[PDB]
Amino acid sequence: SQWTGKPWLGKWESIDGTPENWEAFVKAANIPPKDQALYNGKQKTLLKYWKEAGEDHYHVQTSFPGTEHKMETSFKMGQEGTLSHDGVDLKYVCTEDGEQLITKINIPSKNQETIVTYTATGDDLEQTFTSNGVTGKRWYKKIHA
Ligand SMILES: [Zn+2]
Ligand SMILES: [Zn+2]
Repeated sequence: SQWTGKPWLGKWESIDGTPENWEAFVKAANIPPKDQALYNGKQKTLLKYWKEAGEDHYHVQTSFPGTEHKMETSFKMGQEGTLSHDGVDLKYVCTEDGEQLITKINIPSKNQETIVTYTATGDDLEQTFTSNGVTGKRWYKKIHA
């Protein structure tokens, strides 16, 4: 059978600065100032994806060290999940295209969809996100912890 790589598995730290095309994305995707703040300034994002051997699901954890905006959940490929933040529901489905993780997101209350892709090779991860026709790109470095 096929050898498979999932290079997005691991822990990741956002590189210094704002995502590529951030200004345009903020405007088009109508990112509120409260959400903007988490990606502006010295604030880091930590992202962790993992799979334990004997389970049929993946785990994800995001944290913004210094703040209380954390997320921790599990998902199965192709199966819908729902998350909520400050009373706003987000529906998502994760899939794979070869080595790339794809997350399709819908926010019904805003009539807004986002697609996020995670493309990694070795110590580097590119997170591409598109919403309302505008694409931003954020880079992360692999970290041990
Ligand atoms: Zn588990
Ligand atoms: Zn929050």
